[PDB]
Amino acid sequence: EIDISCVKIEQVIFGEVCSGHLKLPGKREIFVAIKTLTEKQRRDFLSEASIMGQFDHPNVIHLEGVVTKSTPVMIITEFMENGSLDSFLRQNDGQFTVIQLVGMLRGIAAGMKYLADMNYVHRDLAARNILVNSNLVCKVSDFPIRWTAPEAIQYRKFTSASDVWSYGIVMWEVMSYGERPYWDMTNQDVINAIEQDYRLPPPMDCPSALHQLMLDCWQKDRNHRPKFGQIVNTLDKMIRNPNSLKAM
Repeated sequence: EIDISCVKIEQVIFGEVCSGHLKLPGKREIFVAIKTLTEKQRRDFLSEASIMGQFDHPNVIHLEGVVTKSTPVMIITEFMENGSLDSFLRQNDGQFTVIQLVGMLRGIAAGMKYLADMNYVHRDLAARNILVNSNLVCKVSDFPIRWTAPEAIQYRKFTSASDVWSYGIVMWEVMSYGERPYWDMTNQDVINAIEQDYRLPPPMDCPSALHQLMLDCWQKDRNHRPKFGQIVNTLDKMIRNPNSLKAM
């Protein structure tokens, strides 16, 4: 995809994850994220970019390209200054407004909408899998029992409704500034709590309209859960009317 002369490795922050610059002929020099790196492991490394390369959305990490003809093998994705959403929020506990947090969630749900629409089931949707930039824009990456829907744990049923459950856990993660879902419960304690109608309590200062949307995402019956298009509509109706976020 990309000629090695267009790539320039600056710093480090399967293999190693690096920072760098990308200047293609007849294009501006842009700051990028470059991942570097066994026959089976080389097939697994490049397969992520094969799935990723099929997507073109503002809330899905953009693949600038791949370098295969030279050593080492490189995955050149767009740069995300603020890294993973879970750690980013943990470092900024109580720093953003409710509107700013709902904006992040609307971004995640929109990228998830696009993926679902493309017949794709993520199966690993969580805040540690969401990347953030200087614009506070949230993008789905990585192409997890306490994020997995019950039906998917019980009879391995994975759909975009099981991704909606995962999205509900991300919603809770965002509103709690990246804390651990179910805190110090074991993976088995979570499974049994979830099967016996237990649902994560609303985080402190969390609006009623936001907690109810998480509850809909966590409906025992997957067909009763909202679709990603409905989630985006719900969060847009909240940004449009910020009074609906006043009641706790």
